[PDB]
Amino acid sequence: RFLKVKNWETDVVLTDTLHLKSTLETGCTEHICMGSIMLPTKDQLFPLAKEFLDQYYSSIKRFGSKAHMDRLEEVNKEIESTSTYQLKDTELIYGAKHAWRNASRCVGRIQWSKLQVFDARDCTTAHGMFNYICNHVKYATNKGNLRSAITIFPQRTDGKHDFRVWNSQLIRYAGYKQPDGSTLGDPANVQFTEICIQQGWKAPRGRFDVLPLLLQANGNDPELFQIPPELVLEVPIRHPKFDWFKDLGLKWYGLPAVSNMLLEIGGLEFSACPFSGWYMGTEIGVRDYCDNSRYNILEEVAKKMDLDMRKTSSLWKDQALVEINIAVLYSFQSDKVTIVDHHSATESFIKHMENEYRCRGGCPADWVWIVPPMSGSITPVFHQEMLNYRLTPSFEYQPDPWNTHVW
Amino acid sequence: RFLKVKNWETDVVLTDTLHLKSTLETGCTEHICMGSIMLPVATKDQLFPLAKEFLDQYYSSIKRFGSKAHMDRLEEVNKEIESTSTYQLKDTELIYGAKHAWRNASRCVGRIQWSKLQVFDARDCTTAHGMFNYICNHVKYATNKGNLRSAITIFPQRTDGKHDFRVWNSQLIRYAGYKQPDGSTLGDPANVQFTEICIQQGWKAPRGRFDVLPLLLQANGNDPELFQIPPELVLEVPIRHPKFDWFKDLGLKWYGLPAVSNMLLEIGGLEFSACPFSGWYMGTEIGVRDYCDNSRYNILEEVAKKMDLDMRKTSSLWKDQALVEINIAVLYSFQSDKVTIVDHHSATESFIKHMENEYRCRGGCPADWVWIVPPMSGSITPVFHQEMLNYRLTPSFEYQPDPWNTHVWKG
Ligand code: HEM
Ligand code: HEM
Ligand SMILES: Cc1cc(N)nc(C[C@H]2CNC[C@@H]2NCCNCCc2cccc(F)c2)c1
Ligand SMILES: Cc1cc(N)nc(C[C@H]2CNC[C@@H]2NCCNCCc2cccc(F)c2)c1
Ligand SMILES: C[C@H](O)[C@H](O)[C@H]1CNc2nc(N)[nH]c(=O)c2N1
Ligand SMILES: C[C@H](O)[C@H](O)[C@H]1CNc2nc(N)[nH]c(=O)c2N1
Ligand SMILES: [Zn+2]
Repeated sequence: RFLKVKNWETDVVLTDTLHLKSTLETGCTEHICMGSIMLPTKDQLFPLAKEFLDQYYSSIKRFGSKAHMDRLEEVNKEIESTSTYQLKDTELIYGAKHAWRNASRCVGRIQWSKLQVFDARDCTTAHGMFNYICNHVKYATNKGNLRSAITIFPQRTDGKHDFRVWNSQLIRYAGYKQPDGSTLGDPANVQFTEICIQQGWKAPRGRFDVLPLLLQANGNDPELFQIPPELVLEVPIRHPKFDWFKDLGLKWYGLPAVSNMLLEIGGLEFSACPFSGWYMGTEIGVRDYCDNSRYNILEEVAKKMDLDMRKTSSLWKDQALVEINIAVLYSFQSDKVTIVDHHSATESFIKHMENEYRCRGGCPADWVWIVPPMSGSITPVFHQEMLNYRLTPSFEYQPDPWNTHVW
Repeated sequence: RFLKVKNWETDVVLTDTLHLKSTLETGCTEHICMGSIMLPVATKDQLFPLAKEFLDQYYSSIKRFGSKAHMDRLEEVNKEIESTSTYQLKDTELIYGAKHAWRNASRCVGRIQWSKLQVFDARDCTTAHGMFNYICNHVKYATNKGNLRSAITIFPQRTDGKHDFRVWNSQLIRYAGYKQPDGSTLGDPANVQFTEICIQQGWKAPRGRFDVLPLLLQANGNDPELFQIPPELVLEVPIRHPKFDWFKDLGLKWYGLPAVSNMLLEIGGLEFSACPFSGWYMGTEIGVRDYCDNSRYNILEEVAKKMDLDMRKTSSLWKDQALVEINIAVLYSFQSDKVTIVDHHSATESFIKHMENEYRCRGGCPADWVWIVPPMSGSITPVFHQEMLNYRLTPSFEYQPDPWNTHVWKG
């Protein structure tokens, strides 16, 4: 019942009771751990709604009060009548903040209660979505002083009338397959880029081409829109020591905005809910730039540094990795665009876990995702035992719309 | 039930069937994952089926399943169990069992090597002095003047749990740690408690930063005894940097032979509570963990100072910069002295090949991602991008409580 987690660096031991309130399954069993797998009716809706309202009314200290019972009866009647229901504004904002709070893969959760929620449930068309999204982008960017936000479009109905952002993030760079056989720009987005071209997008065919938005309103075919360039804040990447660094032609965008996930609140499904915060440096400098299947710039950089690339044992890849990540952080800071380094972000996450353990009785955390992709054991989270479990409200993955959509 | 694992960098998909054989439990449930938790007297009743599963595996491995020799062995073991409450492994079975325990060790990135393990049978050992002799021979053999060879020495199995053989050291070779009255630690802070026990047992501590600990050995449930490994048997490597001439003046060295001595080897239900085993190092074990953990030698600051790094803000990545330099130094120093070491790129690349081989030939490879991924430069190694399945197979190595916690002192 009561589970203990220990930090092996500090000997601090926390007791987890919050896991007892988990409903969804992990992928694991008593016989197998799937911890490193990336992807492991009227009757159905009422217990889900009730579970959500009970936690809501408990959060505002009105559990078992009249307003609580009343809301439950009101929902019960709407469910029996329409087969669904509508969240109050207060419940939508609570549900969204809590889905972030419950995101076990997110190191940035110390910030969870400072999320600006934009209710776009009154949206009906792709142009309307474009508008809400531009508004989200400008608000969140805030001239480089980034603020966390989520925009929430209408909830799923019959499943043939879904709102979807087809982009994986609101702002991402194009990827093109080449006559050479290699890839110009971002290889992660080769397929999406093709679809955009297939939809009529005139591709500049460069290394850092901001992708158009491809927006699906109410089950209809999606539509292309160019985000106003002045709304897309970008950072040229230079190094505080190396004068040649700027010549690599590197830049990245300031706003990380996940747009392909599904927000589940009290059994209601929000299939278009783009949300955004600000970057941890390693997401760009380690993953975006140095993954072999991404920009893969390690060879180039270590070349310019005149390193010994003969043997893996000179740690040429590791040396270059560090300089690149220094550059990313230096650039964003120099341009006054919010960014956090992995030391600061992980330190804050430990403080957050501590807060959550004493205030809420736990914090679901996925160690495989929380520990940064460089310098793991020099960050405090490496030495932190974590319990992973699934609480609702939540953000979930969903299939890429092009495998689902019927044209 | 077939389970797929994908490499997200290469798109290679593998199918696991081996996990079906798994009997033991993980710590996880359908509702909770304990994948990052460090630690999530047997009767005839339970012993014969444990013996049977094991001998079934063994006789299948040698292509003699269902043979007369297979059947006669099961009968002989069954008879030995009913008569004596336990049984003795043949030498061939002990070798197979020890190799399999390593093969099954889900936290071990070095398992490509599993079939080359030198097994030393020390089941005729009776005293601590006998243990010390077996251990010196293991160290000399394994060390091989820098050309390290993997080995394990297996002392007599548990009987009633009151006559246990134990190596009280966590590793055969490790440096003393000394807590000072001002609250600082001299040497390795990981070994302060064990160092105290040694001193109480009568060890005269030289009180330096890298004193090789004496062996503390327990035979047949008796009180443990102290022994100094001959220094000529302990290969050490002074750490220097190929470019930074001041690195040598930090005064760092490490030993060449990593030899775990506190785990329990389980084979066919028998428990070998003293089974020291050794391989060779992956650099990050020394360079990242032993040197740079805050709770270990903690040299990041001092190295960063000597490199004149900007230490005013974490975002200068001064810790990351120093970290890489230290690890370059460890590898350089070992290679220059012709002492076997593997870097984390090569070891992880080799592990992916091993794992793919295992899936093809064995139907699976249990692996603990949390442990397999190196403690620096995670995602620039191919294991970061490899989905893994963790489950428990026997024969196995298991943790056991530190013996000072459980031992009954005779006096
Ligand atoms: C405010 C600053 C934030 C930081 C520094 C941050 C950081 C991160 C990082 C490093 C990851 C791991 C992703 C990866 O490495 O590929 C992550 C994942 C995630 N984040 Fe946060 N995040 C922030 C804000 C947010 C917000 C505002 C939300 C939603 C309201 C959110 C929800 C999530 C979710 C659902 C995941 C898991 C996504 C997946 O499984 O791919 N984050 N975040
Ligand atoms: C041949 C060279 C070897 C290499 C490079 C190697 C490497 C490693 C590494 C890096 C770890 C992770 C532990 C840590 O970082 O704290 C590990 C763990 C482990 N290794 Fe290997 N190893 C080797 C040989 C062996 C041998 C010979 C055995 C037994 C016969 C073995 C059994 C284990 C076990 C049981 C663990 C888990 C330790 C624990 O859970 O505390 N290894 N090894
Ligand atoms: C809101 C926010 C802020 C910050 N700083 N950071 C984030 C994480 C996103 C940005 N950087 C990557 C990550 N979002 C990508 C989510 N999945 C990609 C990996 C993947 C591929 C295939 C199948 C899978 F199941 C998963 C979100
Ligand atoms: C045989 C061999 C070769 C190599 N290269 N490497 C190894 C792993 C050991 C050496 N370097 C670290 C590791 N063994 C260190 C201690 N292991 C137990 C971890 C632990 C600590 C506290 C509580 C727990 F539950 C568990 C073995
Ligand atoms: C196979 C493995 O689960 C996969 O590579 C994971 C590992 N940890 C990760 N951690 C983060 N933060 N982001 C990722 O994309 C991944 N990828
Ligand atoms: C809390 C966490 O499980 C613990 O720090 C683990 C993480 N991964 C590890 N991986 C290895 N190889 N060795 C370790 O000691 C650890 N420590
Ligand atoms: Zn698990």
